[PDB]
Amino acid sequence: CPLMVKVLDAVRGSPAINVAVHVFRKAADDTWEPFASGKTSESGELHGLTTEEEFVEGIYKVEIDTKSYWKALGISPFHEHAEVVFTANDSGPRRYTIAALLSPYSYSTTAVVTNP
Amino acid sequence: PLMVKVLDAVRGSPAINVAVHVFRKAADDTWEPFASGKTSESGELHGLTTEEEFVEGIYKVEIDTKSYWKALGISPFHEHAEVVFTANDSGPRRYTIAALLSPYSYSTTAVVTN
Amino acid sequence: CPLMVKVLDAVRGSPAINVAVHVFRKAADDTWEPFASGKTSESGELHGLTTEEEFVEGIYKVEIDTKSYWKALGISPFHEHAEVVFTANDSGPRRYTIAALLSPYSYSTTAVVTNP
Amino acid sequence: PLMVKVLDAVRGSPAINVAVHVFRKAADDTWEPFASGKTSESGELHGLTTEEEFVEGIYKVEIDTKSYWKALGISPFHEHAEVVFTANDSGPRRYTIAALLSPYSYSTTAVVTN
Ligand SMILES: Cc1n[nH]c(C)c1CCCOc1ccccc1F
Ligand SMILES: Cc1n[nH]c(C)c1CCCOc1ccccc1F
Repeated sequence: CPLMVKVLDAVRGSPAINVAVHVFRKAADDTWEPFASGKTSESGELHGLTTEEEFVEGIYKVEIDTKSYWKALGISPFHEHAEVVFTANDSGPRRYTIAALLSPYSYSTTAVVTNP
Repeated sequence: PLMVKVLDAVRGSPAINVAVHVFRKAADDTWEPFASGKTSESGELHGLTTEEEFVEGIYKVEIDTKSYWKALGISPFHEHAEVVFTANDSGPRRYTIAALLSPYSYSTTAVVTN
Repeated sequence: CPLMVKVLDAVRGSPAINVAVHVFRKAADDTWEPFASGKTSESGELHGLTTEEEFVEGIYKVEIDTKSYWKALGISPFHEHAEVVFTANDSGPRRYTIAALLSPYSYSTTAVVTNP
Repeated sequence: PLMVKVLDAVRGSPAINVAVHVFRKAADDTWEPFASGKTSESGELHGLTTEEEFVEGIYKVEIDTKSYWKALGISPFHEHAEVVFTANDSGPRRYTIAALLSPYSYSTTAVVTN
């Protein structure tokens, strides 16, 4: 898949399941257009967000709904969300994995970018 | 009441002269400029706000990571790093937002103390 | 596999390939006995370290040879290695993934623990 | 010349009263005790060594993370967090080892300055 999101829970030592993720793409007029969305699976993964045709060059924002996740668990966290913003596909199509590792007051994120 | 600290995981150093913009969420859900500055030689940015001005609300701290890496001659992944949070009066009074930067990754934490 | 190690490179945005990993287990006499070893694949993964029979309860140390990795790449890093030390299987068999995300002066590690 | 800073990613606070042991690698490859202490109210441990004693070599900083979490009534994954590194005179002079703790994860960085 050209875009995959993986989310882990640093408190539980587990995938972060049922995490809402919203992806936006910056439009010609500088606003953030809704691009795709979904929820992580029981493995903490979200596949199927887009296609190689649809996933054209642009500036994309992957918003990971960490507060909704921590509060669905009955916990009060620090951040509203974790946002990951990046230019994609500007040297041709690539495959992107965005990983996030979550704690109530902290997160870390990395990208793995591969050329098919 | 608000401090930002930025570190460089490639060089093992403070991240110096990084632009940081702070925004407050307005009633209409847009982000309005609140505070900004450049990190110091110690990677810190102090003096952003005062207790009087830093009322409860949703704040966004945008760290211009892309320019930092480019100035070092390194191509990075992210446009910027964003830290978005609610300031809450029933919590401790001083907020430190720390970020640890790599070209394709970052870590951020909050230290909230009294 | 009951024990898997995944290593990522935060500088490259890629799996960390050809990373040596040594696993030790603490003996009755408090020394660190060699348990297993291997190298990460082109996906940054190392499988096949042990079997459920062999992977008994104990205190295990997963040593990730980060300095050898960064210097094989011609780079001078801060740490000698990254060590991950944990009690395993003390409530019965579990499956462990140890993940590490590497930079020259920093690393982060997490565990995912699942019950088969 | 050596400082250790420990933060808690669950509570958003310094990690207070954490035991830290520093070791120096001996000629025979064993680890010999060098310095130890407990983090302060600010999560910091200063006063470990002096410039005179902190010669080039391989050092290990062991942070007793398991006891910290247990005292909070949380079951953690790791026995401890280990940070192993070479002190090198041709590098800057002051080393700060920072660690950010969660029950099943930790992050560590080095800030080496002059
Ligand atoms: C370890 C870590 N991973 N991710 C983050 C975010 C941090 C904390 C940043 C290091 O904190 C320091 C704070 C003040 C001075 C020196 C320091 F190294
Ligand atoms: C170590 C780390 N710190 N911060 C981040 C972000 C990561 C990488 C997380 C990805 O790790 C996994 C990937 C697949 C399965 C299990 C895994 F733990």
